[PDB]
Amino acid sequence: LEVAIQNAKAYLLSTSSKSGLNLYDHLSKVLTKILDERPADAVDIIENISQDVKMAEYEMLPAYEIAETQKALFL
Amino acid sequence: LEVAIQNAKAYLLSTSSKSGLNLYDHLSKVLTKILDERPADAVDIIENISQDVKMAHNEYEMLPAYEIAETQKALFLSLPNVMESAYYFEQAGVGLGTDETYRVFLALKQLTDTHPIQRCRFWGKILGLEMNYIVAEVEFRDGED
Amino acid sequence: MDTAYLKNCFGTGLTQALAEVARVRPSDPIEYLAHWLYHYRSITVA
Amino acid sequence: RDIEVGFLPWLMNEVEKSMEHSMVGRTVLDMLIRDVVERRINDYEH
Amino acid sequence: NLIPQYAIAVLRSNLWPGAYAFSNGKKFENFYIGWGHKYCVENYTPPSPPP
Amino acid sequence: MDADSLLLSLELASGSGQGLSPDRRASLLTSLMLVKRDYRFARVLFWGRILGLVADYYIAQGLSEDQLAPRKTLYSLNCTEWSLLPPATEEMAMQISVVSGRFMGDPSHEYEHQIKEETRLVSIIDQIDKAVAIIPRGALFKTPFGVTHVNRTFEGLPLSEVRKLSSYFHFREADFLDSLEYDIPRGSWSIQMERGNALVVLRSLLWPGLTFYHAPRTKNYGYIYVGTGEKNMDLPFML
Amino acid sequence: QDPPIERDLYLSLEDLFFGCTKKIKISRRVLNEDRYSSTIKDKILTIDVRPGWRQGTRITFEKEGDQGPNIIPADIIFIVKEKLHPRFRREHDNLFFVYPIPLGKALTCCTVEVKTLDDRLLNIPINDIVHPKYFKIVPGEGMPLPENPSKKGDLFIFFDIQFPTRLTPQKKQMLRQALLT
Amino acid sequence: NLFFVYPIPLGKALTCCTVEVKTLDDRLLNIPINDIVHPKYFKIVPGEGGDLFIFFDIQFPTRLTPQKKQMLRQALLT
Amino acid sequence: MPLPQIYVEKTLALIKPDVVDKEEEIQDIILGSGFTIIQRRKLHLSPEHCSNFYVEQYGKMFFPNLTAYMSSGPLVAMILARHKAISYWKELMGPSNSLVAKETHPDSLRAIYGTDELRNALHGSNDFAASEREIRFMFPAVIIEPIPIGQAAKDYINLYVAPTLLQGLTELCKEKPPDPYLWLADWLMKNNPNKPKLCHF
Repeated sequence: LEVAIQNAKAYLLSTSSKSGLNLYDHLSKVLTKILDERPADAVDIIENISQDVKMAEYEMLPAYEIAETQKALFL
Repeated sequence: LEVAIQNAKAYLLSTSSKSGLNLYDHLSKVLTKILDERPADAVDIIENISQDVKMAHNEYEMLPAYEIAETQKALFLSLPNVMESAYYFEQAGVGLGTDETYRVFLALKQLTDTHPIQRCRFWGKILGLEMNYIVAEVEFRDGED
Repeated sequence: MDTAYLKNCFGTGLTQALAEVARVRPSDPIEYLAHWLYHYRSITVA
Repeated sequence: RDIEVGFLPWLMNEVEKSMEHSMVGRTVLDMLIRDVVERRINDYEH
Repeated sequence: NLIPQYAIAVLRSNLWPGAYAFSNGKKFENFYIGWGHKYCVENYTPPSPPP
Repeated sequence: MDADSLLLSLELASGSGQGLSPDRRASLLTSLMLVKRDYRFARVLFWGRILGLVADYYIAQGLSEDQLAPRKTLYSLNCTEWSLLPPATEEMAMQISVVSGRFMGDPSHEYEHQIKEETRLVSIIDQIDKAVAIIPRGALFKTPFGVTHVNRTFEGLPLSEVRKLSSYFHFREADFLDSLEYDIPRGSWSIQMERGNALVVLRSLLWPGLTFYHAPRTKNYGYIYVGTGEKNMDLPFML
Repeated sequence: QDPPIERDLYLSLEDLFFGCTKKIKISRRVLNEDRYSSTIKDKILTIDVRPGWRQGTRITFEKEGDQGPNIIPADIIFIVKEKLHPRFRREHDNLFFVYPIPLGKALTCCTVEVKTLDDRLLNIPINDIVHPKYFKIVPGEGMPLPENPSKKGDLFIFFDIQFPTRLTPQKKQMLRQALLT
Repeated sequence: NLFFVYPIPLGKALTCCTVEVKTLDDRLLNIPINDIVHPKYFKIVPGEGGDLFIFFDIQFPTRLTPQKKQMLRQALLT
Repeated sequence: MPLPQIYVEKTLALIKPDVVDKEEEIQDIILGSGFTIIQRRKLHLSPEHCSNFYVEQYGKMFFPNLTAYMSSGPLVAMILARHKAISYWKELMGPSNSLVAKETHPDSLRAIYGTDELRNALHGSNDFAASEREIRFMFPAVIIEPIPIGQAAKDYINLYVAPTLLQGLTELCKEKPPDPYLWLADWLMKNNPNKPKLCHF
């Protein structure tokens, strides 16, 4: 029924204070990341896209340091 | 708009080859369990709702790699030393590396074991549009096949 | 009464089992019903 | 005798209500799909 | 072993794991890579304290 | 390690240096293609090498759809003829404890301490797989169907939690597996890096000879054990 | 009450491995209500074979036809016999494989190429000594249990040793050093 | 019909030799073996017992050496 | 059917065993035209499985040669979704009798990939109910629209399932075993009206 449509839309439109976003926009962004042409095995990764959209230098500088030490080998 | 709607739904009704479920029916069961019992934190329970939904003579296909694994079995079952030449190939930034030139050397060994060849050295490679060419110089002892 | 016994025994599990029986229609719905009863056992026990 | 008046019509009513809930979940998912596709069409082309 | 006419003899010390020596035999090279330990058939018994 | 890492020649680049030959690289590529053909495994990995006295042991393992299933390990000597090893029991595990000595080769060899050589190989394989097999964080996803699948959206391990040691699991029955911080004794893993931050090298010290490569930004992982075939109980004396 | 018929029907080993549906014709000795034809309206009965049944499971069509003055006939459509497979011969939850061998090759690290019912080329080595009364244990493969399709049975590999017959006495003279010493 | 089973080893099986099938009546004889023995094979000896029959049981060795094995391969697989 | 719902119809595309080795080119044709792949099954059609699949045609027409033809090799079955999938699949597929279809519809699939009547190039569903029956027989537990809401499914259970469920729940009350899911599952696998009795040994 259309009254059940409006009640379920109001239920999906209800926000949460612990996250600041509702279920409707979260599933809309999940479907936005789904509907680009991924290969058709997104059933296992429908969770991981929800953590990816829920989530959305100094640890790498040792590689820079050994690259500093390594450049004198051929110069 | 309706064609894109049906294409997006056919995207969502496509069955995965690993779990055997569709994304549309999984999200339908997730939304049904959400609309059945409604907690306050609707977003953060989407992990456990999707995990709880997941609780509830097909032939095997031969690859072409199976066929080339059939053909390359016999490689492992009067030549010059191809391997030092292949080591000297790589210093010029040239050649097949190690694996492809070793399969070349094994095919050279099979060719030398098949035909009475005095000198069977690797001539080189000719690049093609659909298939490669592996060329070997052959010098026969008696001049026959 | 036995009606309260069948009320408290399965309830929503048998409701969902007959819901997917009415939703997915196999060649034998009795075998699929028993298989989903076994699967509902394995869900509600573990 | 007791099942034909008791547990079985209540089971059919609960099965119809559960299929109503599954149908309303499917159509609000389809409404979400329609909103997503319409917003993507109106936004990516402009 | 597949093509034995151009093979090289690979020595392999079992007293020192990771220790190798090589042919053609006209020249040779020696190479070691391991944990720098001598293999024992039993476990490492500790050296006894002096009497 | 899969055949993809056999293509890149990553055993030598891990730094263990016992390594593999292009002989055995091409032989494992074609023969593990055969192993994936004849036995219907989901994935086939070259397990590694057991160091011999008259012949060299080459070991590979096959896995089913369940990633934590008991594997059907295989052995080969001339690197083409792969043959199925039997599964290991505990009765064969405590049988081979009275034999202390190097792996010889020629699998019909008999130990006077009878005890067959193949039983020693299989029990040693189950001991290494139960002890020092390695799976990183997020590489395996526990499906709610009861089976384990490869996580195909596995982003590689960031550089902050490479050195904890709480980001590496075991490839057996128990973030649902047991971590490396509960291994007995503590500090029994050689924590190392390659040139730059391009590869993380883990070497087992309870079994000297297993090396675990891990590129921190891509989905590249796997364990190869090439080494003596012995569990050193001398390891507390070493540290 | 007439006794039911017991038809011996043969199924192959791969059919019992996979569980294929079978279509079997039946007898036509049931009188209709119109008293003009003896053919039952259910000519072929739909069955479903589970993977890994026993040699002789009884499948009963209870109250089939329901025709007669005091006779309710039944049809035992399954007396599960098995065809002579050229490779495997089954047993209760087990398969034995009989594989021919030469005496100079039996003593080796053997190569037993086992082509199973799943079209899998199993390679099983023999590294123990080979008695005439010798068998091996290959767990994890066989026909599955009728209660558990997912978990499988056991393979036993038996050997038929053929002694050579055309040895000239030089190989007998040095076979005196090849077995006795 | 009187018959017995002799457990001949595999070393004396494939080689021509003499075997001692002693009868239970009159202490005879050292009948030699001429052909290569099969597991399903018998000889015929005249007499009374109803004639005597000999069945041969083959005893296999258990432990072998690699050189012993290779020279057995030159014995048998050639 | 109504405004806030949609009707994504389905059809079955069958790849005959003569043309299964050429599957990539015809797959390019069917994907490039607009039809989508839902799930592809590589199935060996048994002779005892082809008859139950073809009760609609083979059950009234005598044609055992096609039944032997479907068991001669592999068979690929796929589900298609498209706007006007039946009409566009009939237009791209063309009519049968490929000897005549080589001259009447030269751009059709049967004109290129087909040889004769019995050695057909493909097979497609004609009606929507026939499509539903074909999809429900070949493919696993997937949902085909419309969902029969209301009194349609209640009549299906009340004349297909619930007599057996009433007879099961009648014997389940007397006596009362603990954990009655065992008793209900054993009753349904034992007292099955559509499946015969099983006696293991």
